[PDB]
Amino acid sequence: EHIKVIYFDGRGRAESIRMTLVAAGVDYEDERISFQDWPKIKPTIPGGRLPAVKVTDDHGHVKWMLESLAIARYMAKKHHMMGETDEEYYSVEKLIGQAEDVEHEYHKTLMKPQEEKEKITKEILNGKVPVLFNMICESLKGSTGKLAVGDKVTLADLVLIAVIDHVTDLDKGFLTGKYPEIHKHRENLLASSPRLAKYLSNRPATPF
Amino acid sequence: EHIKVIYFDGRGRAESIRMTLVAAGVDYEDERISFQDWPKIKPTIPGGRLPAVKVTDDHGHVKWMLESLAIARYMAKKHHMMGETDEEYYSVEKLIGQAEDVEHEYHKTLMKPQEEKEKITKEILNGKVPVLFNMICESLKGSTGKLAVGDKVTLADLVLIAVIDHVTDLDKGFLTGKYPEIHKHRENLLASSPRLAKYLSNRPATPF
Ligand SMILES: N[C@H](CCC(=O)N[C@@H](CS)C(=O)NCC(=O)O)C(=O)O
Ligand SMILES: N[C@H](CCC(=O)N[C@@H](CS)C(=O)NCC(=O)O)C(=O)O
Repeated sequence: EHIKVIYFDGRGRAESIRMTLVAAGVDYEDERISFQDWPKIKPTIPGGRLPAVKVTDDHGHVKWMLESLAIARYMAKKHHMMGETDEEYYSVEKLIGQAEDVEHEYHKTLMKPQEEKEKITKEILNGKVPVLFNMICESLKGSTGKLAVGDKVTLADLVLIAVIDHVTDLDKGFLTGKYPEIHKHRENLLASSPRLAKYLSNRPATPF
Repeated sequence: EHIKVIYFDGRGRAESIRMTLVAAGVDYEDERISFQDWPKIKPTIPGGRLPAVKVTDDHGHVKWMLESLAIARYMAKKHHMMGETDEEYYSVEKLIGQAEDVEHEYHKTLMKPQEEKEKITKEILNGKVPVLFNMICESLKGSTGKLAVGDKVTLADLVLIAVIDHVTDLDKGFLTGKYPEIHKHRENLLASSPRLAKYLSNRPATPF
């Protein structure tokens, strides 16, 4: 396959797909569309929303895939990153759901005036986000190994770090001197996946 | 197992779990907590949020499961309702993600004054919801069989009908004389699963 991941110039909903490919050691083309260009390109993407993944073989030819975490789960399943037992699969999905709930809170701050955004940010960071972080902590403590689920990288690990990055977008100091399990998880992940370590260190800085 | 599904007296986030058990032919206890009682019960549920599923064997004894769609996916996997091939698994997850996006829009109307709720409802039903329904329609048309993914019931079918029910909560007339693929899907599902047909006909009416 030639794999092309098409998204805006940000982490956003595409980051789980990028990280999955990176962790699995799969080469892909990272196609990033400027907001100025999007209205021109939107008519050409099946469904008209991003991310979309265009997969080209050489036999038939083009296949389009939509729906970010459907794509990520499929790729993760192909590469043995959705758990090794049914119980691990549940644990992966549980942490994904918890992480997605944090993402839902973060999403409230997007496209808001630089005044209301500050109000929403304070509300979610002093309200639901700490509650979800406590659940995430409990989920991590429940692991049988050094990563989110056992000792092998799963999609849960990647979803988790992507959402934590959105939290630190809102408040760079949110985890400073706090949440040792979250820090340890990231350290353990980076030690476990040099491909991901390299990718994260070379990743362009984006606002979302 | 004795399985107890614990939720508020509504469909909400528990409905995917209930429907999965029903479709799979698994008996469970449906424990519904009144809002008046919740502050009293909240301290006793691991994580303090619903739904939670309490599973009792007779050997060890109690296991708690959290995170609605993690629970639903695990139960669906155990009962061969997550697709028969990797490509079907992707299709299941794709329709789940699309359906969940409709649910996200619906969620905006909850706990709002009976004036702003009417304003949000109009906005989402004339905006993003029709766009998502078109995607859902395309996903259904893509099926190799009579249901959402092939000819066998999957978790995608159940998530889909649960979210459509939330749409018709907002506007009872939203699908009247429209969206023939959505109607056909429901008819096909009910013909395919007499257990679900019976369950839906006997289900108590709830506001969410
Ligand atoms: N369920 C989603 C939603 C994708 C989505 O909401 N895409 C947005 C950007 S993250 C978009 O393409 N909006 C621009 C537009 O619709 O014109 C997914 O995760 O793939
Ligand atoms: N990711 C969720 C969230 C569960 C959730 O938001 N629960 C709400 C009701 S749907 C709740 O228990 N709120 C009452 C409270 O937190 O005190 C799941 O699907 O299980």
